[PDB]
Amino acid sequence: AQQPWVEKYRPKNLDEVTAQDHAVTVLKKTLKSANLPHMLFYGPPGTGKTSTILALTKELYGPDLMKSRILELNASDERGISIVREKVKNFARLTVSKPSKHDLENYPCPPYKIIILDEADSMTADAQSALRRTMETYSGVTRFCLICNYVTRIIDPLASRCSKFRFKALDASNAIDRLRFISEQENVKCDDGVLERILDISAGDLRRGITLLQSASKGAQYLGDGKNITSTQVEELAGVVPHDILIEIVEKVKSGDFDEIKKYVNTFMKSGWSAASVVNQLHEYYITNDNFDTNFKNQISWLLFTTDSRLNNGTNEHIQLLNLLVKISQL
Amino acid sequence: TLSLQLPWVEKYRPQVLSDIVGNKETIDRLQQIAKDGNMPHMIISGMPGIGKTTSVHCLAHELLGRSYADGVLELNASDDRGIDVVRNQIKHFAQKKLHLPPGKHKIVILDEADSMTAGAQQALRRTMELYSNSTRFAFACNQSNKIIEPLQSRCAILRYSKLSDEDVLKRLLQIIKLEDVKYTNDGLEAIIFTAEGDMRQAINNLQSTVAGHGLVNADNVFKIVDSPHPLIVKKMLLASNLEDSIQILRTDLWKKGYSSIDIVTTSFRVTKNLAQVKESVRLEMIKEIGLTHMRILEGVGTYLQLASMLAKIHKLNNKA
Amino acid sequence: GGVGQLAQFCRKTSTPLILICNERNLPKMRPFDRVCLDIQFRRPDANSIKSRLMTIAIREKFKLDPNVIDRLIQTTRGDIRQVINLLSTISTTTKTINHENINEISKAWEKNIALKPFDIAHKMLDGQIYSDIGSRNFTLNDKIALYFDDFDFTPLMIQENYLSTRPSVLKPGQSHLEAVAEAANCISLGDIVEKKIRSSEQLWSLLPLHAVLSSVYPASKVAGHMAGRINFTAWLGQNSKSAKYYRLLQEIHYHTR
Amino acid sequence: MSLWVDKYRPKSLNALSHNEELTNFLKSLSDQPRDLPHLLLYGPNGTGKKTRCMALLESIFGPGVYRLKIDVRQFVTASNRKLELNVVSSPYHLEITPSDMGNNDRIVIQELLKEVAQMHRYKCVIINEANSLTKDAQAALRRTMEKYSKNIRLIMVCDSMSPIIAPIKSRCLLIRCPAPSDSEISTILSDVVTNERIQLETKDILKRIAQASNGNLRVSLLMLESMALNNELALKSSSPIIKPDWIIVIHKLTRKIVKERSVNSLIECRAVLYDLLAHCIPANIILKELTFSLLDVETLNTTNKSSIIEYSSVFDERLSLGNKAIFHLEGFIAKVMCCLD
Amino acid sequence: ASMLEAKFEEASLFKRIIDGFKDCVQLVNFQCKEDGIIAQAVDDSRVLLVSLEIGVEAFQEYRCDHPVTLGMDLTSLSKILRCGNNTDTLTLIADNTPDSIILLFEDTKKDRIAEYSLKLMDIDADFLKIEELQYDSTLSLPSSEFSKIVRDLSQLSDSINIMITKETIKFVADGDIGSGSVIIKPFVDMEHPETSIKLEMDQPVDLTFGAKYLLDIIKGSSLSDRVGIRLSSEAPALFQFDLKSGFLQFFLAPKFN
Amino acid sequence: EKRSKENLPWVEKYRPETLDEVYGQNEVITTVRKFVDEGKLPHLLFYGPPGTGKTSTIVALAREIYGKNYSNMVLELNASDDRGIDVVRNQIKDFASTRQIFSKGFKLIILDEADAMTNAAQNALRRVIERYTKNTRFCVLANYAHKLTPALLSRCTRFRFQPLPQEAIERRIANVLVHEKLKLSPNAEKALIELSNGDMRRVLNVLQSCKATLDNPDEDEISDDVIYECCGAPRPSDLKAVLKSILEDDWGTAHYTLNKVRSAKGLALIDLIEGIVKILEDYELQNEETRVHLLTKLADIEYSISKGGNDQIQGSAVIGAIKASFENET
DNA sequence: GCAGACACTACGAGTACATA
DNA sequence: TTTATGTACTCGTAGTGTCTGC
Ligand SMILES: Nc1ncnc2c1ncn2[C@@H]1O[C@H](COP(=O)(O)OP(=O)(O)OP(O)(O)=S)[C@@H](O)[C@H]1O
Ligand SMILES: Nc1ncnc2c1ncn2[C@@H]1O[C@H](COP(=O)(O)OP(=O)(O)OP(O)(O)=S)[C@@H](O)[C@H]1O
Ligand SMILES: Nc1ncnc2c1ncn2[C@@H]1O[C@H](COP(=O)(O)OP(=O)(O)OP(O)(O)=S)[C@@H](O)[C@H]1O
Ligand SMILES: Nc1ncnc2c1ncn2[C@@H]1O[C@H](COP(=O)(O)OP(=O)(O)O)[C@@H](O)[C@H]1O
Ligand SMILES: [Mg+2]
Ligand SMILES: [Mg+2]
Ligand SMILES: [Mg+2]
Repeated sequence: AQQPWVEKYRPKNLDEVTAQDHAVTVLKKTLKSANLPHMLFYGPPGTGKTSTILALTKELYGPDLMKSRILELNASDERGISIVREKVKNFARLTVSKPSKHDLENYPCPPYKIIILDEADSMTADAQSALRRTMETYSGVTRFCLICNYVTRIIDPLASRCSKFRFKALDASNAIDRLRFISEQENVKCDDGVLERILDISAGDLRRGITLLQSASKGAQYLGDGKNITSTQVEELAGVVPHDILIEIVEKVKSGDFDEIKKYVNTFMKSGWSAASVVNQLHEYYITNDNFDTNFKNQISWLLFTTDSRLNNGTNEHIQLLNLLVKISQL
Repeated sequence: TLSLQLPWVEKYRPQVLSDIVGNKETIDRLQQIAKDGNMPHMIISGMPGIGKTTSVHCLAHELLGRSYADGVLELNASDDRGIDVVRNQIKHFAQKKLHLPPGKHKIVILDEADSMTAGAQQALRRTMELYSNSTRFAFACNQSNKIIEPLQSRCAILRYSKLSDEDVLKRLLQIIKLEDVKYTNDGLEAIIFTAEGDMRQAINNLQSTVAGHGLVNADNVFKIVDSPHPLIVKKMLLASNLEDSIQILRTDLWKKGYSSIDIVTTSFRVTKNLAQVKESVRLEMIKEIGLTHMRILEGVGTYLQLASMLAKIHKLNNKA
Repeated sequence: GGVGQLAQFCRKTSTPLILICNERNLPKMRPFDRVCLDIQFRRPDANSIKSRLMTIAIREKFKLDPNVIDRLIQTTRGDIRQVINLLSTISTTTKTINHENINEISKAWEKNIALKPFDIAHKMLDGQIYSDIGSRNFTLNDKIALYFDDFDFTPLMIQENYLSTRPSVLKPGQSHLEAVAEAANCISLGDIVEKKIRSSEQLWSLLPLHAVLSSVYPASKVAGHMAGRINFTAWLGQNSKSAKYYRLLQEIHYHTR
Repeated sequence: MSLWVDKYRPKSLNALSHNEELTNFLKSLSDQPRDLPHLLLYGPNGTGKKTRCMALLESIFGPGVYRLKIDVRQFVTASNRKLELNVVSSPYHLEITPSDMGNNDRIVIQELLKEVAQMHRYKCVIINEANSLTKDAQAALRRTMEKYSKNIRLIMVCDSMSPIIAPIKSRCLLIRCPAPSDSEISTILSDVVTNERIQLETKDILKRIAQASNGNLRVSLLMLESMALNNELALKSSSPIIKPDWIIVIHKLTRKIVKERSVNSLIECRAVLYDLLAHCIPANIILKELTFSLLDVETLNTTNKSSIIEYSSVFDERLSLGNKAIFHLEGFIAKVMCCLD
Repeated sequence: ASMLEAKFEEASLFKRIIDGFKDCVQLVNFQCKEDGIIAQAVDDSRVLLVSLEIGVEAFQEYRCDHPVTLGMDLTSLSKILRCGNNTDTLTLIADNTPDSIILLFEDTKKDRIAEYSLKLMDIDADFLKIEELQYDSTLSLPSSEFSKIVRDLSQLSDSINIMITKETIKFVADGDIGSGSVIIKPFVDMEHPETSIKLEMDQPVDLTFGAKYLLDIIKGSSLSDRVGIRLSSEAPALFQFDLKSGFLQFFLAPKFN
Repeated sequence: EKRSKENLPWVEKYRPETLDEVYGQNEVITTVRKFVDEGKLPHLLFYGPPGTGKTSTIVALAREIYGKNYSNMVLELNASDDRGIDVVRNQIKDFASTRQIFSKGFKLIILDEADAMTNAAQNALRRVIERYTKNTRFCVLANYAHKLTPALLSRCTRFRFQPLPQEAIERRIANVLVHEKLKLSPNAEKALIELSNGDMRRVLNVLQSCKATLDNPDEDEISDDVIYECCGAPRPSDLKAVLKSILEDDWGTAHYTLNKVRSAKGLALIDLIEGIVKILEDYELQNEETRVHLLTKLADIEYSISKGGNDQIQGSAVIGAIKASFENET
């Protein structure tokens, strides 16, 4: 219990990745062979790209050859054009390490070493342009694995050279087996639909779901009542707005009266909820409703999209929330 | 590996001032300098490929003859023209005592002079002012803006202009008659249109078409070398129907293998160099093209972005 | 440290000493502010140059027309040496100088001198260049080239005096305040463009866009004569004082923590 | 020190008479600290997030977290510029802030977090004002906490959630800190004043301070101390609610905008903005205060209010993507003048 | 134990051999065989080619049953040789197609033992079969004389032109400062056999070479007392430095026109 | 390299070793072959999209002109190698000025991805090219032309590499299937053609990953269904159903249909946006305002998705944009 | 031969440009 | 004058090396 549940239950085998079945099967059938292409993993955060690549490397070489045939770089490490031109080029043009008898007999050691460039979308385009022909020339000796969560930052030539493996988002249906397994292993008392709520709140990631489950389990352990974790405790710990406050917001919006909505927004922001969660709740309330006209739904969908983009830019959420509510109120 | 034949660009490079076509007044002035001998300091500027450095070399050859091996010091960007290791070289060369004909001086061809630093030109200022009796300089730069104003204050400004179609056609016909290749006037006008007054481009396209199809007919010319995409971009931006603009975009640029960033930069250049539409309209067009440019440079390069750019350009152009 | 050594020489010298430069306003000759007896040379009046060229023309056998010297000095911008070079080069092949080819020679030998930031702001805010007639010769490409002379001061110079003029290019039904707001919008856009330019991505191909969005469009709506006079940029001094005040605030924040 | 804001601060969770549910949640985390994940406390400023962080720290290890020292660390960047940023270190934890220049705090984060990770099993790293990070140090942090976690832990404190990128939200546990209720503000101020020696005519003064503070306990304590010093250690029921001079400047600027809508008044607005930016004020808070003071003027219309708030949102988006805030603020004031006129 | 063993009599020999061509070449491709060890390496400009070869007689003990391709890097190799006492006995050790080699810097003959290892470098370029051909001329002059002549002439021009015609060696280098014309008449001396200007003649040659590359050649003059130059109009210049058991050529490419 | 072939990706295994093995660019290949047989070879400039076969063509050309060891006779510089103006002043100058070291021939300089060179480097390269062109030829491979100096563009013969047409991709796929003992249904081949978007590396990568996808590499044929799960691209039927539900059905039905389609096999909103864009471009719209609104709103949505965000809100935005754009038309 | 003298290469800090 | 990387230029310095000399 010296580690959080996120890393304690990190997959150690390729089969342990309970999502992205296509990419995992492709990588396993490649593990049987030696034709490993230059990979490019992308997708939403928490989908399991780093876990997949670490499991693949461990199954390829073994615990002994991690330090010799794996080069991992981050944005924490310096990744200027000089680093790409010298360090990566040198590590690529070096010959592979010498596998031992034990490693060769037990593990399917391939005659190449993998260069893992985590969060590679943060590099400048000049560094990627320098990396292009390094990737192309030494293909027979080294493999490049680019792990970025944004494809568009990666320039066109690298996306052309690298085989692309999209990592699908982990919704309620895909990643319920993992949460059930974690609950069984950790002996976490749970309700019926609590895990579905956890996966619903954790939008397209499993790390957030695991963290929420750990927090709920710790709270239940503190209380010590031996009670199943309800949806209310998880919903509260997740930071999403309760339905009563959302109903009050909708009632204030419907009547108009700019002063009233301004005062209620001031009080609401004093209570301090995350505005992205409020926008998500408003979207799942207004769009799924059937009491609203088509034109209203068009306009409110566009308004919610604009507010979400402006919030994602990293602005002051109070003004954006007030603007969104006032614009909806005048529809 | 057989020794390559010299390309027609270099095989038919002029060796005398008479063969240079275009800018008749400048060439006549250079000829009068040549027979007169009193060469002043000059700076030669213009668009690339219209005959700047070849006139300098021809004048240097004509003014001084057998002394060309050591009476002219030629410098270029390949030589490390810096403030320190190079001021001594020109200082020695100007201070070098060589016996010329009475009306001829040493020539320092500082070819591609727009790439030098400020300090090198600052030293060259007094270097030129001191030994004006012995040595004379010849700057040949594509852009004269990089040259500082003290250097412009003691130089003869010789501005070359882009070649007219008649002069390019005349020298092209000379090249055909020396090479005896079957030609059609439509193909020659296609070469002229593709070159855009750039002579070396015309010679290179002539080479490609001759050695690719034997006949320089217009169909073969357009098969080998494509029409200049600035003209296609200008046609696309000036269309009145949005569907027509989108179709031109797709067919002529997206299906011809043109990067989105190239289309955006060419559109910006065409818009800033366009003059038919109102000034303010060009201002909003430039603003929108720049917004699309920022979107392209930030990572998202897609046909959809160019289509949106064209749609908003039509929104501004059609006045809502 | 050449300028410091020259200044220290100026303080202590036992021989007559003079210096020849071109631009006192540069900060690298700032130490020469009160260590030398300044003598300023200006553009000479056309009469003396006219007489000198008359003597030169009658001495070198080529004919010269008196009304031509005025335009030669005007286009050459008071550069007597370049005028003599022009006379020599023209006399190489066409000894006769008349009023027919005067415009041809003036256009061929026009000097594209760089422009000072205050004069850049004055030319950018002049209402004639954005007029229909004034745009035939001074196209917006010339405006971009004029911006690119000093690309570090023009965005700051435009912003600090685009709201202290009488506008002369107001559209019908549009007030001065509306033009000020619509110019401020594009100034704010140019700020974001500059931030993308001067960042880790370092996209310097975006300079022509910043030129428009920060100088040309904002000055294309508030063009006109000055309400007062063009003032030096104050954002530099305010930013420096703010940076020092931030440093002193951090000092007291860490001391009291 | 003599200041009351830093004289009465609850050291333990037992003294946290602010939020029963949040204190219980923090005690649940502190019950088994062997697997405590990285935290991220968010909420309005002045709530007391740092107080909760220190209380949790001393509940994890024990007393002695509250003893602090200063250790200046020399950090070198591109070229040879020196931006030596001190770190407020201590036994059992380490406190850092991005008070360094934002363009190159990434190196501070990189080498300092790599240095602290060279080895009571973990040392907590509190990062005050985490919302001021420039999306580059956060990229380093993404793998910094993920790779080395059994040896280092982060308590990442920030008053806003928007600038924090998605992966940092993903790998950190989220803890919410609501602002105090007005009754709780009055109770805390009453406890402070009865532990102090200030005489009150009626508790209505505490309620007025609670209303004026707008859920901000820190400025509430500061204003109470200032009033007590000014009222000769005896509060008066008729004492005017003193405002920060910044609020006075914002309100005067709003009045000048509302009354006079000419270009000249915009010139004095620009001068006032230059002074305010010279007075160590972030652009987001000054634009927010200007917008909300403009909307509180009663002579406006609902259409003008809607236009003002929409342009305020647009120009706040511009602030989040700009360098020189003066241009964006001047543009916002110009648009407000255009709409009101 | 290890398959490849090569114990030098002294680390000084290998240090000198490596430093002979360390500067002019970045990547080296050693090819160990039972006949000896060779090293064919090409300059970055692909103008100067180095062909090292060390016979089995220069090793105190040597044994290599299977051919080994040791592609390496001279910068790190020289860095490894930089550390370690020069009197020590080096012993090259490698495995069956390894990722690295082991440098036994055995201090004196006992006590301290070093195990410096350099990771092997994957150079897939095969050895070039440029051994020799029918050379037009074959001269032989002392290394000191050639080094002095090259060093003196490099200061006068950027190109040294070597001309051989009718039993006479002539170096000319025309430049800006001047034009050296150092000439040598062949001779032989029984008193001092080391200094003897040997010569052979088939056809006259006029081949020009760069100055920096010739300086790189003469940096290796410390290895051999004599240097043998062979020239041809249809062959790169050959500079055969004779070693204790092998040699060290320098295939320099002449300029054209 | 290690273990010869069969340990390389299909991208680098099926690299053309001869000018006859380059497909698609018939005109460029024939012109280059005529050039090298007639003995004249001007300064070549290869321009085109990624994956069209530029560096493969020039490597095959250098192999044809020289012997097997083309790398011993060609100074091939790339962006990985440092290419400052000092490099141009020393390495390029020395390689161009000197004579060949292994045989009698003209020096050939290949500058792959030369668009990354600085302006001063290109300025020096201008005179380096023009001075020593007698026995040295420069080849410049550039994906982007705006990064090249116009002086450099005016000096080299321009060859444009068009995106690969259908027949070239079909021929290469047939050769790959013949080599690999693999079978593939024609509808899957058409799906590959549509998925390539003019790139050949994409085709080779998808073939490799789809062969890896199959449980039995032999016997089983690759259908378009396998292509669509392996690449993850939306199926055309799914796009048609989504668009029909958006156009005719109301908000409840359209939102439920889009969510079901996305969650059936993990589709992303991206690739679906421009699938819808292609389908809508396959329509005739009477009013230009529909086109304008569609293009602007969908470009904004695609930009926001590229910057990342909430997928549900972006899907609702897509539905709202399409439904608002197809109501202004009437 | 050891000592000084000598000029050389190598290294580090500072400044200025960045679209025609 | 802040900007914020990467490039190129320039200068200055510190040693490092061989060359003359007593
Ligand atoms: N498919 C999966 N199966 C099992 N656990 C998963 C899966 N995907 C993610 N996880 C969990 O997610 C945590 C780590 O996931 P990561 O691989 O770091 O996500 P990620 O790809 O790194 O996202 P980034 O790097 O922030 S874009 C561990 O707790 C894993 O157990
Ligand atoms: N007026 C002309 N008459 C004949 N040939 C010309 C003329 N102008 C250019 N050329 C040809 O252009 C080629 C070389 O032109 P250059 O003068 O070297 O180009 P340039 O003027 O120097 O432009 P840049 O800036 O150097 S690229 C030769 O093949 C010449 O024959
Ligand atoms: N016309 C073609 N015929 C056959 N294979 C091709 C063709 N074009 C591209 N390829 C394949 O594409 C692979 C990689 O493309 P390359 O030609 O090496 O690079 P490129 O096409 O020049 O793209 P860039 O611009 O260098 S990233 C080659 O190894 C070939 O297998
Ligand atoms: N439970 C509490 N009881 C009394 N005062 C409190 C309590 N919690 C916080 N405070 C007050 O909050 C102040 C510290 O606030 P701080 O943590 O600096 O807010 P922020 O983190 O938003 O800057 C202290 O002066 C302390 O008096
Ligand atoms: Mg990861
Ligand atoms: Mg030229
Ligand atoms: Mg290539």
